[PDB]
Amino acid sequence: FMLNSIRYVASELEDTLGGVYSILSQELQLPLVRVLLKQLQATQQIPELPKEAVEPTI
Amino acid sequence: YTHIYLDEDSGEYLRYEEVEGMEVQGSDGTYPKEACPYIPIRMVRLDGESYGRSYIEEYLGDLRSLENLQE
Amino acid sequence: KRTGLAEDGAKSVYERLKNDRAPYETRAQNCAQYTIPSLFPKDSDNASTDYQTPWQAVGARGLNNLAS
Amino acid sequence: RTGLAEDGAKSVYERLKNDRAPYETRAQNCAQYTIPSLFPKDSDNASTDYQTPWQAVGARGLNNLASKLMLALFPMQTWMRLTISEYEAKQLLSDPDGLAKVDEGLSMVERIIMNYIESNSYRVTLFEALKQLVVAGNVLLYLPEPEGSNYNPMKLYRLSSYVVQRDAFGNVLQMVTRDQIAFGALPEDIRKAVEGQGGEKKADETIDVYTHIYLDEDSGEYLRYEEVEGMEVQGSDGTYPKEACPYIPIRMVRLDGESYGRSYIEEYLGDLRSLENLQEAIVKMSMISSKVIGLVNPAGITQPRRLTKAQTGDFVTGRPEDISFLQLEKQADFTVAKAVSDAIEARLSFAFMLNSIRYVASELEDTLGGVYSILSQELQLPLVRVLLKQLQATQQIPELPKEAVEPTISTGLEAIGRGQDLDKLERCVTAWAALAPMRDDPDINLAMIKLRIANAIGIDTSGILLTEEQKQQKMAQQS
Repeated sequence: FMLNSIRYVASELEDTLGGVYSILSQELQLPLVRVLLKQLQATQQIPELPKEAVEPTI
Repeated sequence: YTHIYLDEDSGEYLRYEEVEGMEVQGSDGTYPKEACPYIPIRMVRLDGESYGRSYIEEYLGDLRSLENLQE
Repeated sequence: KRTGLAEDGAKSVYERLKNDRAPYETRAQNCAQYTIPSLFPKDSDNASTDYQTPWQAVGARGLNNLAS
Repeated sequence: RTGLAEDGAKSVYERLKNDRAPYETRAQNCAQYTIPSLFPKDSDNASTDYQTPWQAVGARGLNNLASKLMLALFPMQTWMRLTISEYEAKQLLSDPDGLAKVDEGLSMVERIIMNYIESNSYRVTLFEALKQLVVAGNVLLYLPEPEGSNYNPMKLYRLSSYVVQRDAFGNVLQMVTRDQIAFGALPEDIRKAVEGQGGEKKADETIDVYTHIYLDEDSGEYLRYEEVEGMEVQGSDGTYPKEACPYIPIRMVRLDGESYGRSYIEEYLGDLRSLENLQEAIVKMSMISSKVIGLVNPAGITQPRRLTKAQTGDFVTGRPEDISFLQLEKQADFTVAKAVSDAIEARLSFAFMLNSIRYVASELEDTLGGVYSILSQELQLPLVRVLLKQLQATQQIPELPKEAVEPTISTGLEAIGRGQDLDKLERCVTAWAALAPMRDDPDINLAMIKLRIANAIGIDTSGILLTEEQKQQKMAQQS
């Protein structure tokens, strides 16, 4: 449970111990960033004029 | 009750709200297959199973034994 | 008027699928009971219910630490 | 189809599933002794409880190995290098500035590969594949053809979903992948195909789709098609070269003859068995110890009724010796069991790197099991050989050098950080920084010394250092 332990508490600590925390980075983070976008984009809170690419989210 | 499902044809998710028997005409939103604002989550994904398998699920035996000893 | 997967109705599909959700609810209830029990109470559980604290008391700390 | 395909995808998959059984059984055993939920059985489904292992060290080691290999094979820094094979492009090149521009273009291609890998969430799928490899070394990673910019992560195929056929050399490949996609979500072509083959399919019932690729009986490449029910789908008729096949079967430990398998923890399965048995015995002895029984001697005078029906204090008639409690006398056996368990845990931890970038590879991670160099030819290169060609098929990394083939040398250890070129360049530049006080030293020739030390370092100074002709023409131009 990591009782006997940003970037060191992540890609390490909460990685070698905890199996995969990257499944919550593709199941919780990306989906939220992809809904916040297109929602803030349907409303006039972020610019909407890519016309170059689709600007992927990592 | 809010129910969203795949379009039987080559379509996107169809969303509607049912309160009591009949739906509400006001709620007829349709969302793309990509930007679905409901976002079901799963911690440990297993093929076949629709969801579940918490992290503490596979340490439940240790908790059982430790709690028995401490009791 | 609704097409496939929705002709019967939201209530009916929810009732049908709730039976397939039972094992996950039971395992979640067990995990909650051995860790902090108040997190995932049973459907019947309501006010006037006392959540006996686990003896081990390491599950609660581990859950809190993982969440943090 | 004919030539390894006349019978059909379903028939060949069923035939080859019998040769997959031993690997599945060994994988299931390894999963059971480590985290059991990782590799569930086919019969196993929801409503099944995975009894957690007693030893609880195989799971730790599995997680550590997966994380370490993922931090070594696929790191944050570029893990592949595009080489140019100098002296093959020099002959058809104007001045070393051209070579530097070619290297810059290769670096840009590497950066774009980084961008594509990170944008499609390849890291999660790679980590899952790596963990599956450690528990049961075999995974098939299908890379769909890019379509626009929408992310298309590789669809990981566990052992239970695919089969492979290999000859002694492994040259012969016949890979069949089974995927259960329910009608209503079936790709349009497959949806119409299944509807045409039969009548109406319920949106809930699962539909089995088989994708089979085989060597062309003649001097041909791999032939790919998708079969849903008896007859294939006219839409799927792709043909792929034997080099750039987007399915990329993986194996952790290769043994000649065997088509695949031999997970890493297979050889340590006996130690896991012994540790689990010892830990189970210890836990059960502890549970025995937990129970408390009051042994009262009949020959005594103490009566437990007056003991129970008495508050704190409340002097009672009796003798302390009469009341005794049962105890687990098995102590020395406990000590020897603990010693053996500690020894087994220590050896396993050394084997799983629990008792431990380049120090996370070369040393540690490539010394506690040499699999960082066998999985750099099975997972790293095949992925960069398919990712580059697809991204060339679309207009994302246009290549038109006409000089070399720009070979990929992923080979992490070889090119972890773009190779040891920055170190050589900084060392030679620092050396050239010296000798400045002795410029007014007519006895020595600065250029000779500089070139000699550059040769000693082995670095290429075709353009960095101006030769006699270059110096003379520069002086003439300056005038």
